[PDB]
Amino acid sequence: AVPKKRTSIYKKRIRKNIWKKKGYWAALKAFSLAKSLSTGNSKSFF
Amino acid sequence: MKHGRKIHRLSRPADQRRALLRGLTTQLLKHGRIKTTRAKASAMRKYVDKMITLAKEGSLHKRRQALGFIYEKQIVHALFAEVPERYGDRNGGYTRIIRTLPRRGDNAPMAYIELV
Amino acid sequence: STKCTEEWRQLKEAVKKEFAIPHVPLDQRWMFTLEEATGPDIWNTTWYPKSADHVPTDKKWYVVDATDLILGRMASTIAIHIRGKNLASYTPSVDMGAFVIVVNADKVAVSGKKRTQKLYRRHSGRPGGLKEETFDQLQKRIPERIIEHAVRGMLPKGRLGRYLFNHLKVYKGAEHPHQAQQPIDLPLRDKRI
Amino acid sequence: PGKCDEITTRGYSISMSVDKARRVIDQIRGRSYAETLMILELMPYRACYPIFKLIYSAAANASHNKQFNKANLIISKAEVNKGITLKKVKPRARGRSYMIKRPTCHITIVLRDITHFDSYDKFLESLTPKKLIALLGLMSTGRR
Amino acid sequence: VLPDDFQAPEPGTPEYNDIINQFLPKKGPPPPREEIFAVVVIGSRQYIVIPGRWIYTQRLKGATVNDKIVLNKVLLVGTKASTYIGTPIVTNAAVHAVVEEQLLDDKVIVFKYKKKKNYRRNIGHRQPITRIKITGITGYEDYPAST
RNA sequence: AAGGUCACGGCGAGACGAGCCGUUUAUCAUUACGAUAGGUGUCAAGUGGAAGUGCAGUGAUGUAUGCAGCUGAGGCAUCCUAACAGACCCACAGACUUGAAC
RNA sequence: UCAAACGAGGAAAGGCUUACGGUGGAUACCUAGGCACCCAGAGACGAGGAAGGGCGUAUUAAUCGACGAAAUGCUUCGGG
RNA sequence: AGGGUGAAAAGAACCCCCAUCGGGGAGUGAAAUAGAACAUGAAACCGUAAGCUCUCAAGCAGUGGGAGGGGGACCAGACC
RNA sequence: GGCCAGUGAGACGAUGGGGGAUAAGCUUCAUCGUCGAGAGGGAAACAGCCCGGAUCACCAGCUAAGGCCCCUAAAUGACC
RNA sequence: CGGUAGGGGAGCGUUCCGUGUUAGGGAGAAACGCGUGCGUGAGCCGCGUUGGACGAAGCGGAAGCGAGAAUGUCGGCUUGAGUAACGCAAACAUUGGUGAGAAUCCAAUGCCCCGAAAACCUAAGGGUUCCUCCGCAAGGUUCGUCCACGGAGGGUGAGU
RNA sequence: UCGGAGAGAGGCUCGGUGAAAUAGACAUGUCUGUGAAGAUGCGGACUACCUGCACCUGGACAGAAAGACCCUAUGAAGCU
Repeated sequence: AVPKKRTSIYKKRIRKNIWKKKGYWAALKAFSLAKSLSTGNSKSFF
Repeated sequence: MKHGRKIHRLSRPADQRRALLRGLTTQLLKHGRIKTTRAKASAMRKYVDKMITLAKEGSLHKRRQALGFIYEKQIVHALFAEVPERYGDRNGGYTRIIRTLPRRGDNAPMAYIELV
Repeated sequence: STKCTEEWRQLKEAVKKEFAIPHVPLDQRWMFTLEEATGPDIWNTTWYPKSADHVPTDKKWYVVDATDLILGRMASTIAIHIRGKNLASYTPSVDMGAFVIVVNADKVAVSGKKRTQKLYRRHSGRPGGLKEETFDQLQKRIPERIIEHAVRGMLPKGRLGRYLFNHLKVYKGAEHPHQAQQPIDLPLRDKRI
Repeated sequence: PGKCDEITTRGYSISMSVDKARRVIDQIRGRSYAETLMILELMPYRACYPIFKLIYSAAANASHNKQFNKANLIISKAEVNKGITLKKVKPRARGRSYMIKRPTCHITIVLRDITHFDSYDKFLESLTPKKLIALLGLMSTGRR
Repeated sequence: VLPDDFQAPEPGTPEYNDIINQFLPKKGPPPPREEIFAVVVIGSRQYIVIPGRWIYTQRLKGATVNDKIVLNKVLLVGTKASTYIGTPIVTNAAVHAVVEEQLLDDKVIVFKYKKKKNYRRNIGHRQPITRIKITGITGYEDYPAST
């Protein structure tokens, strides 16, 4: 359970950039919702 | 595994879920338009369609089951004097699940219930 | 603006033609052009090949006919061409070798009792998977893995023998589908086959 | 310095973590003020709102300090750095105590108008270099 | 503080293409040295020598700067058509050369350490080398061996 | 561009990704497709006789209405509600070299 | 046009180098505060209430110093 | 445990973002990249930009040779 | 002799033996070789086995031990 | 002219001191960073759009004089990692209000929990936590417009 | 035997806050052999595109913690 050693700058920038790329994937969805929130007949967002 | 278990259970235990259903459909029948989460929205949709069509046939047995389900006294007797005059010929589909922005603090998918 | 990428690309190719020089092949070649004696001292250092020396387009192509040829000496004389140790341009760090083609893999001779006693066993990672498999079983089943197993242990199994492993083209039929560079037959120096 | 093109806006050590500010700041890089205006209206992050406050107070800065428009204005770099980290000695069981660090950011966002010349043709002229200083202000692939 | 402007001197671009196409390419001819080639033996090691080349070698025992020095220990002198295979030395041979100023080459850090047996030695070595420029090769017109 | 991804309504699929099925003048007629989910209307099905009234009884209770009443995770029908509004990725003959006939 | 050979050219996090930034307070220059000797001197004070404190005192916050219901000070004699 | 903005607070009038904190102009200053977390600011650490390069690869990450590519160049053969 | 140190746990290999079971990379001795304190080459790797004693440079040559099909330098060398 | 334990010889560097109120230095000293330079090496010399006032060499002396190790030690910052956890499984939900911003603050209605208490008062202890207004830098294991938090003011009345 | 279903709190995902033991640097395969006699790091072969997520713990002689057992100290202490 206890880690034997530490990680490099290598593997850490890989994992942190996979985390922040996983943050990248959930804003073109927000760009699509922000673009559909604009002028148009949409039956949502009262 | 959940093959074909079509009960929609929330993040609450069973009796607390029943009280959430009864209270939120009660105040849904009080105000008409209401802000819920989407799980709470569909969970209101089934039961409030059951309560619109329950007092559609305004007998005493339907009125007593309907008064037994809903909390408030003076809202069941404001219901069967309103639903045959309004929701006749609709034949199902008494609500609308207009969604909105997520909630600040949870990113909870937040919905909004009509009566149409 | 497609003309930015296209026209500036052709300007970069244009100054690639103007600044840089081609690399002449090593055939009927003297020591130096008079430009080359002004350039680097490529004489007193050991000659190292450039990219225009190991192009896979103008490599040689060899065809043996493995009918009644013994396996291991054929594998060694295929190895000595698959490295490039018959060329004076042999550097053991680049791919100076030559493509070879081995037709008739189904009729490869062996000496002694190889056919019933030599085993091509293999194993996956889990225990109890060691596959009992003898020479006649592959030669009945897939013969072009015989020679392909003989020469794979003849080449330096790093990143570079793995690259010149694909130069081997073994086919079990009597005819190979290659008409690439008109493949001249392979020269042998082995008097005992 | 780019000859008077960019607008640099710094930020206070705001009371949140640097990494989530770096995913929400690595989203909005390269996109202009309208797209970040509509995305940061609706991004589901708590780190979204001071970033949107600094973009809004950065392009309003770019329209009041300079005199630009909020449509031809792309985010240039938007770098987020570390700040001061507080130390919180929080007790935990079996007589132990853990340092819980309260992290702060340091946001510096640079904005970029397009103040262009848009020359007619490409063809090089190796004459009058004291005009070649002014005719070429921001291009690519500088030879010699 | 503004975008600067368009500048209006009303210029006309010269598209004659007889000045820029003269300016951008360069005409530089290599000097034709001659069609000759030798292999000298200096110290112990042999050098490919062609007339005009800034070679490096060993001699710093004694040799003055800018001196005119004949390297008569020649084997395998070769022209464009024929070479002269040297039974050990080609006779009456003379590679005329210019011993130039003496040099010290790059540092070769001879640092030795064994293991935990705590021993380490940083020393360095500047090899006393000499750069030689080549003038021309002569005295080689015996026993041709062209093929 | 073809084809995907998000979103959308979900699943006999599933920790999350996946996968799969929809994503509407959601047939028109002579005979297999254009019902995804919820509601509704019925049919299987579970518990099993509901309330109210009358009758018998001093009353507990039984009886007729009444296989009734609720349940309807399952089947079929029905566009009543939600499948609206969108967005994004991938484009522009696929390097270089030999042989064959056209 | 087909068949065969090769896998270039732009391709991602990242790796290296370089440049510019942020946390950080090593290095350099100090000091506002200390340490040790030498030469003298003093080791005195206190029931005429001591060393040390508590409370309080200024026109008006807190803290330190000074002061003590005569209190952010008083009398006399000298210096200025 | 926590010292050092300037020589002098001359400590930022006024405008914009704005609930503040903060930021940008302007003004003071020789210096505002000396802005109150304020004097020189190094390493670990976190970053961003530019050049080359990694997705059939086994390696105390080097070193010797060096393919290909990039940069300035002047002893253009050299250097990184 | 003067001044002045370490060391006093050794290991394996050949020979001469004792203990053992002529068992141990076992234990204790006597002469010697290596390691310890010895790099390099051969031994696939591998302190003690063979050659061999590293001042340093060379993109020099000849050899010892050992090798000359390929991985991996040199004979798919010759004759019994 | 291999070398461990070890012995001897010769040197570099650091801060201070004598020369020294030295040469030099706001025409940029020390620092910090840089090298196509020189040494056997410890190091020297030179260059810096950084920095802003000191301080060389030579000939000599004296040391709290040289760092990679001590489960050393003191500060800073990493890894694990955006992972476990967020402190009972009494349970909240909606509509309004305030605001820049509300799951969390307030108001109402239902729902739910303790009820020999999870209610009220006093002994001890604490010492201002009590109350109005203002604020959200830090604390609240989330948020916050709220607070036992920060600031200003007030508050504790006995013959029994 | 011989398990099976269901309800909660975790676990999985999202939004907030956010540690810890550990850590020479890690570009961190399997077999087999060698080696201080139990090797990802040495040798030969085979196998493996890079990199995550969720579980399991066989190894890293895993973490702890200068072995309570054994012995040594011309150690300490209690008791007889």
